Amino acid sequence: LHSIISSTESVQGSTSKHEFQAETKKLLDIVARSSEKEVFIRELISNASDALEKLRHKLVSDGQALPEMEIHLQTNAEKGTITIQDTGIGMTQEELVSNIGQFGVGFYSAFMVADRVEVYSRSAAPGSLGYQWLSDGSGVFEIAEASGVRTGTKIIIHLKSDCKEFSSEARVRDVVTKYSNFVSFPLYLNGRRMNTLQAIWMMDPKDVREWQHEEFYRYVAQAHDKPRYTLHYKTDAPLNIRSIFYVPDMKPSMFDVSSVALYSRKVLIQTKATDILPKWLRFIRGVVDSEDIPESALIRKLRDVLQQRLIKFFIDQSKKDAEKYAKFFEDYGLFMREGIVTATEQEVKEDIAKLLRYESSALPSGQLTSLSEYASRMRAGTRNIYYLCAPNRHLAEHSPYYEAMKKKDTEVLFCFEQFDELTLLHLREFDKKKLISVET
Ligand SMILES: O=C(c1ccc(O)c(C(=O)n2cc3ccc(F)cc3c2)c1)n1cc2cccc(F)c2c1
Ligand SMILES: O=C(c1ccc(O)c(C(=O)n2cc3ccc(F)cc3c2)c1)n1cc2cccc(F)c2c1
Repeated sequence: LHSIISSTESVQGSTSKHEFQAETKKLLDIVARSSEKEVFIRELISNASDALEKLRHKLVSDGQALPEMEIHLQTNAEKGTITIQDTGIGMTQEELVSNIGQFGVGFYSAFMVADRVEVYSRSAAPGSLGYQWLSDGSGVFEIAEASGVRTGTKIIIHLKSDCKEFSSEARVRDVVTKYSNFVSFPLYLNGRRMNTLQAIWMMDPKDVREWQHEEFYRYVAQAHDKPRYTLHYKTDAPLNIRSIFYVPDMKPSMFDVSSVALYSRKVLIQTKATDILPKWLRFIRGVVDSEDIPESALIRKLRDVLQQRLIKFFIDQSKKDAEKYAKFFEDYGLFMREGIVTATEQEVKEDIAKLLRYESSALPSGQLTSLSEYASRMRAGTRNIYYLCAPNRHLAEHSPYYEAMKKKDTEVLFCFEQFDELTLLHLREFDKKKLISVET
């Protein structure tokens, strides 16, 4: 076992009393009078991770050797406490007094569960002194210089009467595994290394190998096949997004017809995000991580950005490997047709419709075309897109209506899927060209 938490600190003098500022008091009042208490742990772990990253980047910028960089949790049932300590960059006295800002999120989270909070911090800057910070959540906090403070930050939470469950090792273990499994620094609970995983969505896409995606896909999809498609989407405008999307190699089953995990800086928000993607993209598996995450205007914005990017991805795949894309459309194309029918906005219907592939009177049997490719072949004076739904190519070609049209070179899409009729009825037009069935 490997533990660093113990009572090493002492205070030689008296404490200085300070009064919280008005809005901090008002938010402390809200917390006292107001739930999902367990999330204080994931917030504290996240701040510890940020403090460690700050130290690491600073030391690597210099030529300095790296110390042990770890996050530790300790429970004490006999004393009703939970403690977190990390060996990161710590806080100066100025910061401990210069108190939403991530110092604040860990703050209100802690007082959700605490009768009082006891903090020791020492900045990694050379010559830094250690400090004790104390508060019971009233309008006052106390600060005093402390000896025996390890570089970094230790937070001791003296738990409320109704929050003693967080002094149980097993309860805390389960909370850590639920929300904090992908934390990027070593994490220990009561001296035992927690088994945590690698957040590969945060890596630059060019550095993630196929075997890593295969392992991660099988984990997030709880699957045994490989992904037929992988999209690692990283952007910083207009939104922060680090995401990986997978399409299964297997065809969709009934389970897929009846999704994705949501994170924020490697902190789980929802294991199964409800509306992160449009419903028609529910066959996608994977992860979405956004620093911008508190239904909301933001979730709507994120969903629309991801929809556009995934449609672009599939368009680009049809260009990279048309035979592979044709199989994907055969296997997953009912989701696209569903999305066209259920979509409200004409622009969204036409975006999804860019993924449709059909046979054509102008192409060899078996060969597929897109609507935009059909449009590029339209002859001057003919301004509509013509189609015919039939069980197979032979029956379409021997339609008396198609036979007559053949005399004037008009291309006709041949559509064999039973839901093509409804899809094209609902699509109605594409790139300002009406869709017309050549038989009524
Ligand atoms: O959540 C934290 C917290 C937890 C772990 C930490 O390592 C730190 C820290 O020193 N940095 C240093 C950082 C430097 C950069 C950065 F990005 C994050 C950092 C976290 C802060 N709280 C909550 C508090 C509530 C009251 C008093 C406190 F002391 C509190 C500390
Ligand atoms: O009057 C007609 C009607 C009559 C003759 C037709 O050839 C068509 C047709 O399919 N065309 C006519 C064409 C003319 C030119 C062409 F290129 C293709 C054509 C296909 C429709 N209908 C058809 C109905 C179906 C359901 C309900 C109704 F009330 C309907 C009334």
